Amino acid sequence: LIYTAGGYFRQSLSYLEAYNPSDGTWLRLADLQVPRSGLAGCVVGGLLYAVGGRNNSPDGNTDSSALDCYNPMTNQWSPCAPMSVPRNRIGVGVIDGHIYAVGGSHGCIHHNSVERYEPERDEWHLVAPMLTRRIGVGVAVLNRLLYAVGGFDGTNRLNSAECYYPERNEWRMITAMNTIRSGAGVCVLHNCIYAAGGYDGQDQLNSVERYDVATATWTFVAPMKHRRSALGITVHQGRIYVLGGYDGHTFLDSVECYDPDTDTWSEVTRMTSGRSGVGVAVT
Repeated sequence: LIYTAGGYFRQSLSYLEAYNPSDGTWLRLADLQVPRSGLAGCVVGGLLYAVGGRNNSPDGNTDSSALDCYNPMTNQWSPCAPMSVPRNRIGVGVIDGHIYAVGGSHGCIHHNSVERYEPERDEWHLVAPMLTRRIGVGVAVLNRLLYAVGGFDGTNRLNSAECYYPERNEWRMITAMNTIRSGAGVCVLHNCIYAAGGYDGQDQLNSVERYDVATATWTFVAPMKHRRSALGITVHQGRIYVLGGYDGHTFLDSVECYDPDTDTWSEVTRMTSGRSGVGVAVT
């Protein structure tokens, strides 16, 4: 199933819903303990993790350091140890069963810091920080290397990308994208990193480009139907799914699906309500 947690629609949402690309159904599951937007989702050992974000409520607005784990066999959330700092508009990636939390913001603070979570010890450990402060950063893992793509540094939005080598514990700049993107959806499909949509400071984007490590090159591909920033993204059975987002006017419920063999995007479902800044993952 394609799980989507949290998101925003005038207040941090608590929804956890799972989409069945065969059935076409959405499944309402246990609510997040705290409503959150700008979080990231990932899966380790079949458990779904919701990482960082922010609680925008009529009673307050606090960025979240929280890590929470959802078990689909019990339909229960359980808290984990929290990150060292709150991280709104975070990016995350999974290397070797460890969760990497990248960038994000805490109030005025725009993080370049990065930290790693080890589920078998419920511990977070600070690691080599990025060369760039990045909020709304897209994160993808390719051949056990961690890529941080785009984002916003507090002043400029970015087309730069950089790559983290965990065993050297260091970050190295790579070839920049063709397009400046903050709040894009970044994923790995087959053997390439995809960066879809985002915001460049003027327009929400529908363009999609993909990085080939062998040629260290970004190439423009078929665009999505709907421009969107702060979208959710994931890979299910060799296809890319993008969920929701914001197009400068509305919070989208559209779900688009990229087929790499045809280089086409189709619309396959609508979420139960439009929302941006969700955490998406598959288990």
